[PDB]
Amino acid sequence: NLIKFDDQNKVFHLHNKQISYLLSIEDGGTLSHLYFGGAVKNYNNQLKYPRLDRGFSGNLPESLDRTFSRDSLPKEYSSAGEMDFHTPATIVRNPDGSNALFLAYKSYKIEDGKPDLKGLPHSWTKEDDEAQTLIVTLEDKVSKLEYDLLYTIYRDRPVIVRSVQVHNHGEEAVYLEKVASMQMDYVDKDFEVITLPGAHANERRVQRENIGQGIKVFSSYRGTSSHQMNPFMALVDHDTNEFMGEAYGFALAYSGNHKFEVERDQFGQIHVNTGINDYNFKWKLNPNEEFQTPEVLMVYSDQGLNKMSQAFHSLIHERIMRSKFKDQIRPVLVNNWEATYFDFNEDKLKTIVDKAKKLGLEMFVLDDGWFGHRDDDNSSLGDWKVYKKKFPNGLGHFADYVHEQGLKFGLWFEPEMISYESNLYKEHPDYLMHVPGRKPCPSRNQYVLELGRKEVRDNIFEQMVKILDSKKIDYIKWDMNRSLSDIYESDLPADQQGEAYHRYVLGYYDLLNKLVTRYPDILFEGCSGGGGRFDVGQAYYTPQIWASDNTDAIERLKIQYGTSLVYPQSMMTSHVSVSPNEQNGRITPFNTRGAVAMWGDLGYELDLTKMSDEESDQVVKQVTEYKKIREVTQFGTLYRLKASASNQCAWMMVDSNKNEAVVTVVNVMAHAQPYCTKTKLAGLDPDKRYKNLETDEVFGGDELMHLGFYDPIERGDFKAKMYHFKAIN
Amino acid sequence: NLIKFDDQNKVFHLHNKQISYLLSIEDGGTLSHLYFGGAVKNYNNQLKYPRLDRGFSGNLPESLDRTFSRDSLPKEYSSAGEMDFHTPATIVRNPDGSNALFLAYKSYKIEDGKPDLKGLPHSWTKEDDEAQTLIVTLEDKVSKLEYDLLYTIYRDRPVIVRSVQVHNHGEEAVYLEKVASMQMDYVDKDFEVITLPGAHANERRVQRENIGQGIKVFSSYRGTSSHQMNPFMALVDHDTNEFMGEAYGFALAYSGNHKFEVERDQFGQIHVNTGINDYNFKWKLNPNEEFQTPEVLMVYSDQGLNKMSQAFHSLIHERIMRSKFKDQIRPVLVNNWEATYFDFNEDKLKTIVDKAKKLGLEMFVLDDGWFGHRDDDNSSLGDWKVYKKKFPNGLGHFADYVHEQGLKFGLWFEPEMISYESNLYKEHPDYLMHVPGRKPCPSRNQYVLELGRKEVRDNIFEQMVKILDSKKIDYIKWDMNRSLSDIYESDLPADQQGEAYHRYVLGYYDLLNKLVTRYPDILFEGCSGGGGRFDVGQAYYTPQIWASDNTDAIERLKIQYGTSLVYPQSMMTSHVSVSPNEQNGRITPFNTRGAVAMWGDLGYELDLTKMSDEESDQVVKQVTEYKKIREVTQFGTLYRLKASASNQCAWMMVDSNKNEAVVTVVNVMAHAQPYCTKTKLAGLDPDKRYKNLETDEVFGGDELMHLGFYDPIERGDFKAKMYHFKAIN
Amino acid sequence: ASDNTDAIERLKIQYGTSLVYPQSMMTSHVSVSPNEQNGRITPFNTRGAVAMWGDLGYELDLTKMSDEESDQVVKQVTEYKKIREVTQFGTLYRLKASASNQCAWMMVDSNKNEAVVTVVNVMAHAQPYCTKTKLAGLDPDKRYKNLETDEVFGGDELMHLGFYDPIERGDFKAKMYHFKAIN
Amino acid sequence: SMQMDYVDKDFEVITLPGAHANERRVQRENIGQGIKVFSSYRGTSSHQMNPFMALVDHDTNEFMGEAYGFALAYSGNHKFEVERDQFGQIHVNTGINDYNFKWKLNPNEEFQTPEVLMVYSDQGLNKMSQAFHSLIHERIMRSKFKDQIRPVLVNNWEATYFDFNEDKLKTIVDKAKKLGLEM
Ligand SMILES: OC[C@H]1O[C@H](O)[C@H](O)[C@@H](O)[C@H]1O
Ligand SMILES: OC[C@H]1O[C@H](O)[C@H](O)[C@@H](O)[C@H]1O
Repeated sequence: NLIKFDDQNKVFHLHNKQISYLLSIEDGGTLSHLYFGGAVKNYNNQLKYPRLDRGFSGNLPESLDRTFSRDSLPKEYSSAGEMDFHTPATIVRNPDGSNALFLAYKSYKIEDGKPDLKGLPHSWTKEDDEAQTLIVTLEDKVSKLEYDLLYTIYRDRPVIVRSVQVHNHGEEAVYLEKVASMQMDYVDKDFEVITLPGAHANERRVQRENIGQGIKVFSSYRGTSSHQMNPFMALVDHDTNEFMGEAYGFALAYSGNHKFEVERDQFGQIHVNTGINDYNFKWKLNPNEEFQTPEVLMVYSDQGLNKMSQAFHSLIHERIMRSKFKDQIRPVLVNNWEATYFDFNEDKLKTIVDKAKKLGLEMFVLDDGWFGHRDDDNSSLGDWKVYKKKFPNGLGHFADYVHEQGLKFGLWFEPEMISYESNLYKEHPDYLMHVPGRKPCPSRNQYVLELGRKEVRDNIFEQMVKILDSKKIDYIKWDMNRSLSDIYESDLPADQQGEAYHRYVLGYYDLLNKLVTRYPDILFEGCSGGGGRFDVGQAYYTPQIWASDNTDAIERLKIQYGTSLVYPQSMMTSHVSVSPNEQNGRITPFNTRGAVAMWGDLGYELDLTKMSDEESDQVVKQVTEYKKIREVTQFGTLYRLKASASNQCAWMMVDSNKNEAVVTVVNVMAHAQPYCTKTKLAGLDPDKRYKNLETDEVFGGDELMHLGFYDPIERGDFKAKMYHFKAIN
Repeated sequence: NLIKFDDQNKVFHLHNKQISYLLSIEDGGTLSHLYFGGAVKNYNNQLKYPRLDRGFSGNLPESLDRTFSRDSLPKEYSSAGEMDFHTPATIVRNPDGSNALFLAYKSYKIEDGKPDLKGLPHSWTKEDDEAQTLIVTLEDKVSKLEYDLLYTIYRDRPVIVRSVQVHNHGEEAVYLEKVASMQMDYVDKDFEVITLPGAHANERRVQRENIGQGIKVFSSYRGTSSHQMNPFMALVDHDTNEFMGEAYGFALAYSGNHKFEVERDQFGQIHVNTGINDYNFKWKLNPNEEFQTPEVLMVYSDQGLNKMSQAFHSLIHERIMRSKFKDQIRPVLVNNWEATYFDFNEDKLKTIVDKAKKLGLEMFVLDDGWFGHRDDDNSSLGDWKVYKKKFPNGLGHFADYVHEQGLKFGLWFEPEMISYESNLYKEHPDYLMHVPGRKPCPSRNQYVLELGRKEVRDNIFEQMVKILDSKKIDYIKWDMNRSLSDIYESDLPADQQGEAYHRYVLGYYDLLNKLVTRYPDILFEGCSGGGGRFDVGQAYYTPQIWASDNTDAIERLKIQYGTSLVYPQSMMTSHVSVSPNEQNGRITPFNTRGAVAMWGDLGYELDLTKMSDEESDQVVKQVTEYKKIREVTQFGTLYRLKASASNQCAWMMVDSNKNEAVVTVVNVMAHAQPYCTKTKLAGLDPDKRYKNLETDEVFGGDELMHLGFYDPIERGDFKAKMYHFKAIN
Repeated sequence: ASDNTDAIERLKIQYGTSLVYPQSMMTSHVSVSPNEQNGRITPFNTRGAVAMWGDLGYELDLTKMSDEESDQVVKQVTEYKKIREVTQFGTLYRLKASASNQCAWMMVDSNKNEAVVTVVNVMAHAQPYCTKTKLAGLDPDKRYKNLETDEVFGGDELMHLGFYDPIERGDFKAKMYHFKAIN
Repeated sequence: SMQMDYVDKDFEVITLPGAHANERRVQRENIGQGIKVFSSYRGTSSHQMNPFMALVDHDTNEFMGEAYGFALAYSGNHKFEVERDQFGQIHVNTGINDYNFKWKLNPNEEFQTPEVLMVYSDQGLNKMSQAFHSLIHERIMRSKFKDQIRPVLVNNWEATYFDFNEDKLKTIVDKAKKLGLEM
């Protein structure tokens, strides 16, 4: 079917109509990486690695053959202690104090479907014939450890998914100091590497670099996937762009500390590892226990970055996300945060609800400040009960009002966190994450809960269920506003404190999973001070995520473009906010804020009651137009057309039958003497005829893609134009 | 004098006429890096770091000030556990299992001179007024650890030297999982990074890269400084070249595992750490014990890379190297290795000695194959006694013959290594480095000794003294032909096995130090399969080192050019070898092999007895000419003029009074229709008049530097020309 | 210099012009915002700062200005009269080019006793990198007083250390500095 | 007006292209074999390409590196030619454009070209520019006002365009006086 093992040449071949992945068993049972790329029907031993005596690249135990070395061969995995001097995929500490591991091929199996990953998010299948999974087992015969390397291929996608499971079949514990989810080594490739660095209010700009000898590391230590470096990278040809050239993308399905390593070695080979960061990672694996890594999604495109992205979008949306809302149009909501910050009460919010109804909005989301005595960000996290001074008749009274006005109701929570000034801390001070004897460091004047402890998760779960069981809350914004700094888990022995970071993430996933599965009828939006936990692991739980606290239309071009390299546009949310912008002071046209906020799932986040009639009618118009196009903008195939560094940013979405397209083009800096520019479309049927719904003119798909059209020339910075095309019969 | 502390503004200033280095004590006793660069007379608080609330960059314990963060401030050091998410300079593991360290300023001292580093090579002073050293102590009041940060400034050099000493003043042990020698953080710099990657027979090519967000790592895990990545990097302006622009160079004085980290962070800052690699590094620091890191040499140049290199050359040669031979002209030797490999006996070597005398050579070096039963590289390491079948009357008889012919005598040893087929292994099998219970991996079919054990070092020391006490050996080539792979030290408890790599290097240094100090009358040349341990730490013991096993004139242009970025030319040796070249098959003119081998300390390594009379007379001529110029080529100020990527490689040396210069220009690929090229000189006195000793023509120094002259145009690949100029009175 | 009187596009035009031509040879006028040629909205202070690189003038209907804006013209003019001998005729050093997102330049009198420096930030960022400005053309051994703050710095400090640029919200922001050597 | 040919130089070329309301942006290019031409046919020196170029080292910037600047003292059609030839040499001509140029030189007559100012800097582009600034200001400009501070003027063009009369302008004059303007 999709996976074959040739027991004569010792070669495994995963293939479909799009891709082939080839690996082999080499001397000493060494698992070698041969190829990943466009599909081939057969393999005939022509990628056997040349045998050369390479100075200082040593040999197998007891071997006299100097021309084979685990330090030169391209491999599917590696360890410390095996005569390999690359950065190793795994490191084990044994009872004798050594870091020795020497893995050798033991066995394989080929299964239909793919296995569920215990305690972790993962891609899945709806029917077993959708995919097959090869599991290759490697063993160390001295320490009695086994490593299972999982490889899944879907029948109709250019994707390989990899993870690792470690098993201790010995008599004593070992400590896992590093366990990568995968390793792949390329020969004779001269790639550039694309990543998505950033910061708070500045996430996921596209960065592209040459690769020199040495190791380039893209990672997080913050206990989250982070604002500063997304858990993603792509390796591309120098000449790859959005529409042509090869690209290998790698996205780690994990929401904690990650590490992507790209090493160009002494023989010009490019060695890649991806997995949980090894920083303060030391997992005690007792006899008869197992450790499962998160998985990595690997995409191959033979025709540019849009095709790569589209494969991630489809896999994430169709076979990772589990929400019942993933295929439902997302509501046009208003969120009060930038509108009021903490300065509100029920009467104030009711006026916003009234205005939202008149403007045609579909949901009101109550943001931070509704609980405990939360007058600012210096108290009350952990006290998930209504602030009576703000809501004198309780929270249900307000939710009922929202529903009576014809809107859905959403509510913000920050379940992982605790304030010193909280009843929770007064009752359970040991729930706050710190190293005993050391005052912890604050961040936004708050601290992190010990979510690795079941009793701590149970407390928060019971508080939330007491609100949520009423079914008055249709939507939850689940936020998380600081990194982890004081790394400890108070119920673990000293020798297990290297488990604290990963147990925190496991605990987060357990609590979140319990809530999203109890409440399939609630739309969950992830948040972490914006996009600080914006990853494929998170998608499994929340089908949309607040992309950034930066709501400036213009900086959002950069953030949304980078986000879309991996993540489907329905997974990112985008709100029209006030001008001048609250984060950078930029002044933008209202129409430009709307256009950029229709790339993600549109919402509004400004005090609607302060708008003039002229501005309010503009909201009505934006909302009315978005409702006509949002099935296509939220779920259509995304093509990025122009990047903001060109002075324009442009993108479009096309429905699955290529019958409808919505295109947006934004010009950044105005010029007194501008060059004429054209926009060309993509993803259309060259033989269909498309009507421009604004002008009623009709153009062949071939014309729209090859000729394009001239962009309007207007004065003023930060101007946008949208186009809507529909195929005629 | 050179170092001031202002106790009002809490600012330390190290300065001389060339450089200033400024650091301060910031909030929470945080040691902040302000500046390193061209000298200033005074400082007036204008580099106080802006105070901004940066999302997710948290704050000091118990602080309400959100605008100060150890995650944003530029610092002189850092740790895990202090709310910094950069790659940390140090990581400590405490008895409670945490990785917490929170260092705060405690005190300072300012001393004349600089302290000796116990057990390690280091720069030094001849008089105390040559330099001053600031030591700043930081403490963790909970774990009772103190970190001393050493900073030395020389009065007349653009250099700062840094190291760290950790002290445990607590009641229980801690484990040091990482201790960098230094950290420096730059604000608003857009640097490129230069390093010296390579491989066996391909060391130290110059590589230059842009720096993107993330961490770039240049390192070794091989137990040696390595062929693959030298322990050096330079940060430069985009427009820096050999003759202009700023450069910051960093060279680690250590001959084991190194790690250079260059992190461009979320706020555009460039954070650098350098020190012992943290890979399998876990040092048990008991109460009342200390741990000293190696030091790093930091050079600032305001006028290009030659000036940077020249500062390293001068510091290494004058104040690191200790050999009595460091200021003595180096002999023109012949080494028999490529001439015979293992296929020789005494009669064969005596014929080479006879021919060497006739050619005017000064020393015969007997290479591998003279000891044990060493017929090939598959036995005998560890058995340092003469092979009687090859030398029937003993080694002394042959040395006496060499001396009677008027030549000095040199001898190869590989003291760190052991073969299974050796008497040493038969007598002391536990001396071989391996993880008990696991067969170790071979490399060149040999294994490494447990040099961390005194009894193992004592054995090798006594064997060597038995040969060397005769004073018949004038020179030693100390080789080392494999990396460490099975990392263990059999006399240490399990919890100290993270000390094995560093104890190996300490043991190596102890043995080597004992021998170079017992034998100040012997010239030691370092070697490790060529330049596999070519570093500033090694210079302290051996004043010259075999640069590469690649003896092709043309690839040696690349290797020697890169080597010279840090290392003075008298520290690298270079031999004329046979054509076609034994390593790559290249055919080169004899004159080109000579010219390239006169950049390093010249020698010959080919079977002199097989030369025709015509070739032998060419050796006579090369040797005669080298003896006339070698004081200037070995010890003059080096200027690189052209890099081989331009199709030419050119360099020159100028004596300290600018009265004499020797220039070499090598053309690589011939062209049928060549462009005319010119060579311009550097480092001359514009007001002196220089005679070309070949043509008798005389030119002003200004003419030679500004006008230059035309290179000869000749057919054929790989052609060289040399020039010798002397100032006239 | 140009019919384009937008402060921001004038950074590009004035920088290029100065590659050959002395700054007293180019004229520069404060004009209305939004700009008449490209529609850009700029702070009045930024239009003034950029128009003091060339020989300053005004080209807008003064009679339509509010009292608050008119008093800002008074202030600009008063300050320009104090510095224009140095800005019009001092030695020009370009420091930063607008492609870096900042444009900066300065003028120094013939005896290196007085300097006037201008730094303009183009695009605002929510999470900005800290930037420094270093000076040029000073005497490393003179001591220069910042006339706004009264603080005093060696010429060597101003050229080698520089100082941090202010961090503010909003696009198209400018700051000027005036230094004078003390005796 | 001149020709100069360089041997074994690998220069980049800096010019000042533009358009109306977009003059003199700095452009910097590598030089390949063939002829690169920077010129005007418009009867004026032009908005589209200033009569200037500089040849610089790849690593030259505002503060370091060599630069050769060339400015043609002519206000009509110019042509700057930079030819990298078959032997790697860089051949430069500068002068009046040859486009529709055919001058009848009768017996006993002469034809004088405009001159070209050639500056060499060994230390960056600011030093190059400063040499042009000084030469132009001190030994080309002849105005009695060249060394006099220039007035802070108001110009009515963007203020009124053609829509004015004397009474309207007198109100602007009145306001200019109150604001301290000089012309
Ligand atoms: O405190 C409330 C707040 O927290 C974060 O910064 C979020 O990302 C915001 O959208 C807002 O919810
Ligand atoms: O075995 C002998 C040999 O070992 C190495 O490769 C050295 O670098 C050589 O110069 C030679 O001494």
